[PDB]
Amino acid sequence: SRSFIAAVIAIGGMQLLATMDSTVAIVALPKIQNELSLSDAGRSWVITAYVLTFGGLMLLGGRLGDTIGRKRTFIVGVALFTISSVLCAVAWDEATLVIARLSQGVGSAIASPTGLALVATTFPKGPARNAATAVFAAMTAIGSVMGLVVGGALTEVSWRWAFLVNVPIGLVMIYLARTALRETNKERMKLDATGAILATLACTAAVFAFSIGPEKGWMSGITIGSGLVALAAAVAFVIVERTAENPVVPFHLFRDRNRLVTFSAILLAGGVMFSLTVCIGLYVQDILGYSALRAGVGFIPFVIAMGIGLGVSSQLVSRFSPRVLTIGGGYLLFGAMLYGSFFMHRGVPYFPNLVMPIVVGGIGIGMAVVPLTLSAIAGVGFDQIGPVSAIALMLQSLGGPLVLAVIQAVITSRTLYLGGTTGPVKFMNDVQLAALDHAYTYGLLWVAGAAIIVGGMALFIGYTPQQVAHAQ
Amino acid sequence: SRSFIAAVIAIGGMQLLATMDSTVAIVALPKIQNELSLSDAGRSWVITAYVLTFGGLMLLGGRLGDTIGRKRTFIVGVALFTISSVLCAVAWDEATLVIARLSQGVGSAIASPTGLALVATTFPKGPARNAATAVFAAMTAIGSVMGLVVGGALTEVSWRWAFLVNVPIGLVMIYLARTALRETNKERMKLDATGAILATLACTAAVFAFSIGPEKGWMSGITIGSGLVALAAAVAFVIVERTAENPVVPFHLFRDRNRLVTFSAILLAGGVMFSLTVCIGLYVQDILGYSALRAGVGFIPFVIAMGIGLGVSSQLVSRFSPRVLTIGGGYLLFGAMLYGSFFMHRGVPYFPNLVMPIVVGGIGIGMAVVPLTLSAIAGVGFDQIGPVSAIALMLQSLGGPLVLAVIQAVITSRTLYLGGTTGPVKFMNDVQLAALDHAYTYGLLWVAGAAIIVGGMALFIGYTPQQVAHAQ
Ligand SMILES: CC/C=C/C/C=C\C/C=C\CCCCCCCC(=O)OC[C@H](COP(=O)(O)O)OC(=O)CCCCCCCCCCCCCCCCCC
Ligand SMILES: CC/C=C/C/C=C\C/C=C\CCCCCCCC(=O)OC[C@H](COP(=O)(O)O)OC(=O)CCCCCCCCCCCCCCCCCC
Ligand SMILES: CCCCCCCCCCCCC(=O)O[C@@H](COC(=O)CCCCCCCCCCC)COP(=O)(O)O
Repeated sequence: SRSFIAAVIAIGGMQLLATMDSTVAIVALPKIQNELSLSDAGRSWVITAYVLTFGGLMLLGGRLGDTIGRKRTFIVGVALFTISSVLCAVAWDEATLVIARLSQGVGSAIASPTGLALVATTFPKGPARNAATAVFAAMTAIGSVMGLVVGGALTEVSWRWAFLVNVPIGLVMIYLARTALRETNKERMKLDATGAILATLACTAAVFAFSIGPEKGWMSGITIGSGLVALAAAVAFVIVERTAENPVVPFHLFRDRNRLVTFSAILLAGGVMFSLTVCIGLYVQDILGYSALRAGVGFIPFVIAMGIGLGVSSQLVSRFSPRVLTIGGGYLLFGAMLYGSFFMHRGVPYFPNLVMPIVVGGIGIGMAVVPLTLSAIAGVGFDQIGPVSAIALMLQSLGGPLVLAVIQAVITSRTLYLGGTTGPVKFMNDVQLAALDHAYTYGLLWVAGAAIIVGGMALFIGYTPQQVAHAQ
Repeated sequence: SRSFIAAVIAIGGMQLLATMDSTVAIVALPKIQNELSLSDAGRSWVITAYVLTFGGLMLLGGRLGDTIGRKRTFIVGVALFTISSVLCAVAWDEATLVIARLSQGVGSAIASPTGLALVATTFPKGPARNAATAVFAAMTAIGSVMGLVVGGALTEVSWRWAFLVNVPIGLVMIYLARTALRETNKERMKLDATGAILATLACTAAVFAFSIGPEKGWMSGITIGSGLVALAAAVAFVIVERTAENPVVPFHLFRDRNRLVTFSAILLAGGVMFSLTVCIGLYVQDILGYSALRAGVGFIPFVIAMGIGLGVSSQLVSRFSPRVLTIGGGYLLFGAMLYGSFFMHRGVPYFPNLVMPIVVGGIGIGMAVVPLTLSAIAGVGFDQIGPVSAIALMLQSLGGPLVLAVIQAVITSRTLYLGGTTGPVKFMNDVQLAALDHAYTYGLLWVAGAAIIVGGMALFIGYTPQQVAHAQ
C-alpha cells in the first residue's frame, strides 16, 4: 500500500512543483522589480523566459523518454528544475535571473511530458490507473493553492526566500522517484533529430512572437519575422514528418474521430479553467480587497471539493461513459458560475455567497477532469504514448492564454462602456470600482458560455467504459 | 374569500378523482383477479375498459359543454363517475366490472376537459387565473399520492372498499360545484354530429389497436383492420372539418409557431412525467422492497415540494417569461434525475438518498408546470376554449405511453444484457436483481435525455408575460 502511494506522489510531483513555482513567481513580481531595478520590459521578460523554453522544448521532451528512459528523464528534469530554482534564488542581476528562468523552463519541459506517460505506463488499465489519474489531477490544484499561501506569507521578508521553497520539495520527489519506480529496460529507439529541431524552432518562434506582439506592437518588424520563421518551420516539419522513422508527432493517430474530439475538448476546457483561475484571483484580490494570504487560505475549500469530486469520479468511471460524467460535472460548474455571476458585488460576506459556488464548482471540475484524462491516453500503445502525452499537455497549456485574452478584452470593453478607467486599481473611486466589478461579473457569463460550448463539443466522444477504465 | 377557495377546489375535484381512481385500480389488480377468477386477458381488460372510453370521447366532451352548459356538463360527468364507482364495488362477474369501468371512463371523459375550460372562463386573466392554475396542477399530484396511500392501507381486507372511497369525495365536489360555480347564460351553439362521430370512431379504434397490438401481435388481422379503420376515420374527419359550422377541432388556430411549439412541449413533457412516475413506482416496490403504504407515505415530500414550486411560480409568472421559468424548473429536475441515476442502488438509506432528489425534482416540476399550462389557454376566446382544452388534455394523456414503451424496452434490453431474466421478481436471485437495479438506473438516463430534448424544443416559445399573466 505504501509503494502505490510513493509511486503516485513521485509521478505527480512535477505538476505541483511547476504550478507552485508559477504562482509564486506571479505573486512576488513587484518586489523583484523594486529590488533588482527592472523596467516594464524586464518585468515581463522575467515571466516570459520560463514559458519560452517550457513551450519550446515539450515535444522533444515527450519523445526523449523512449531514447533515454522515462525514469531517468524524469529524474534529470526534476534535478535541473531544482538546481535552476537555487540559481534563481541566488541571482544578483537581470541577466542571471533570465538565464535561471530559462533553465527552469528547460527542466520543466523535459520532466512534465514524462509524468503523464509514466502514469499511463506504470499502472495497467483498471482501478490503478483511475486512482493515479485522480492523484495526478489533484496535485495541480494543491500546488496552486500552496503557491498562493507561500507567496502571501513570505511577502514581508524577501522574494529570494520564496524561490528556495522548491529546493526541499523537489529533492523529496527525486528520492521517491529513485525508490518506488522501476525500470523495464526496454529496447532504446533512435531519436528523430530533424523533426525535433524543426518542432522546437517552430514552437519557440511562435511563443516569442505571441509574447512580443502586445509589448512592441504587432507587425512591427520583430513580430513579422518571428511569424515567418514559425510558419516556415511548421511547414518544413509537416513535410519532413511524412517519411521519418519514430515520428515526433504521429499524425495517423489523429484520424480517429474520438481522439480529435477529445483533444479539442481538452484544449478548450484547459482554456476555460485558466480563465476562471486568473479572473477569480484578480477579482478577489482587487475588488474584494483580500490580500494574497487571505485568498490562499480561503481557496482551500476548493481543494477539498475537488478532491471529493475526483474521488467520486474515479469510482464512477467504471460504469458510466466519459461523456455522461463530463455532462454531470458541467451541470454543477454551470450552476455555480451562474450563481456567482448574478449574486456577487463588493461588500458581500464571505461564507454565504463565496464558499458555496467555489465548493460546487470544485466538485463539478473534479467530476469532469478524470474521464477526460482517461480518454486522452486510451488505445495508444507503448510506442506512441510519449508523443500523445506531450501533445495533450501542450494543448492544455496552450488553450489558456487564448481564451484569457478574449475574456480580458471583453472585461476591458465593458469597463470602458460603463464609465471606468484604465489606470491602476488603487487610483480609482467608488463609481469606477463599481464599473470594474460589473465588468468582471459580466465576463463570468462569457466564461459560462465557453463552458457550454465545451459540453456541446464533449457530447460527441463515444468512448465506452470498457475501453478506458476496464482491465482486460 | 371562501368563494374562491370553493370554486378552485370544485374545479380541481375531477382531476383528483380521476388520478386517485387510476392509482387505486392499478394497485388492487391481483385481488380482483383472485376473487373474480380472471385470466391475464381479464386483468388487461379491466384497465383497458376505462382507457378506451376515456380516450374515445375526449374530443366530443370538449365541445359538448358549449351546446349544453359547462356547469351542467361538469356536474353530469362527476355524477356519472360517482354512480359508476358505486356500481364497480357491487360486481359479481367480469361483464359487470367491465361495463362499470366503461361507464366510469365515459363520465371521466365528459367531465375532465371541462375543468380546464372552467379554469379559463371562470377567473379573468391575472393573479386569479394563476392561483387557479396552481391549485389545478396541485390537486392532480395530491390525488395520485392519496390514492396510492389509500390503496396500500385499504386493500388488506377487500378490494371492493377501495372503489367506495370515491363516493364521498364525488358528492362533496358536486355540492361545491353546485354552490360555488355560476351559470354563463351564453347563447347555445350547434353540435357538429358528423365530426364528433368520426373523431370518436377514430380515437376508439386507435386506442383499441394500440392496446391489442402487444398481446396478439403486430401481424394480426384484427390489429391491422383496427388501424386501417382508425386511419380512414381520421382522414374522413379531417375532410369534414374543412367546412363545419362549429368544428370539433379548429385546425386554423394552430397556424401560430407559439401554439404549435407549446403543444409539442406539452406532449413530450406529459410523456416524461408519466415515465418518471411509473419507473419510480416500479423501482420502489420492486427493488427497494417498500410496500404500497410505505411508498405512499414516503412520496408526501414530493407533494410538499411541488406545492412550494407552484406557489413560487404563480407569483413569478408576472415578471418573467414562461421560457425562463420552464428552463429553470427543467434544470432543477435534470439535476435531480442525474443525482438519482449516479448514486442509487439497493441498500441505500432513505433519508440522505431519496428525499433530496425527490424534493428537488418536485420543486422543478412545480416551477415548470404553471407557465406551460398558462400558455396553453392563452388568446383563444370563449367560443374556442373548449376544443383547445380538450386537445391539451388529449396530448398530455397520449404522450405518456409513447415514451413509457421506449423506456421499458430499454430497461428490458439491458436487464437481459447484464445476465438478468424475464419473469416474476419474487423468484430471481441476487445477480438478476442487481441486473434490474442497473437497468432502472440506466433508463433514468434516457428519461433525462428526453427532458433535455423537451427543453431544447421549449426554447422556442416566444410568449411574453403580458400576454399570459397580466390582467386587462
Ligand atoms: C482542465 C482540463 C484538463 C484536462 C486534462 C486533459 C489531459 C491531460 C493534461 C493534463 C492533466 C493534468 C492537469 C489536470 C487538472 C487541470 C485543472 C486543474 O486542476 O487546475 C487547477 C488550477 C491550476 O491550473 P490552471 O487553471 O492554471 O490550468 O488551480 C486552481 O484551480 C487554483 C484555485 C482556483 C480558485 C477558483 C476556482 C473556482 C471554481 C468554481 C467557479 C466559481 C465561480 C463563481 C465564484 C465567484 C466569481 C466572482 C467573479
Ligand atoms: C406535465 C406537463 C404538462 C403540463 C400541463 C399541460 C396542459 C394542461 C393539462 C393539465 C394540467 C394539470 C396537470 C399538471 C400536472 C401533471 C403532472 C403531475 O403533477 O403528475 C403527478 C403524478 C400523477 O399524474 P401523472 O404523472 O400520472 O399524469 O404523480 C406523481 O408524480 C407522484 C410522485 C411520483 C414521483 C415523481 C417525481 C420524482 C422526482 C425525482 C426524480 C428522480 C428520483 C430518482 C430516485 C431513484 C430512481 C431509480 C430508478
Ligand atoms: C415537466 C418537465 C419539464 C422539463 C423541462 C426541461 C427543460 C430543460 C432543462 C435543462 C436540460 C439539461 C441541461 O441543462 O443540460 C446541459 C447541462 O450541461 C451543461 O450545461 C454543459 C456544461 C459543460 C461543461 C464542460 C466542462 C466541465 C469541466 C471544465 C473544467 C475541466 C447540457 O446541454 P447540452 O450542452 O445541449 O447537451
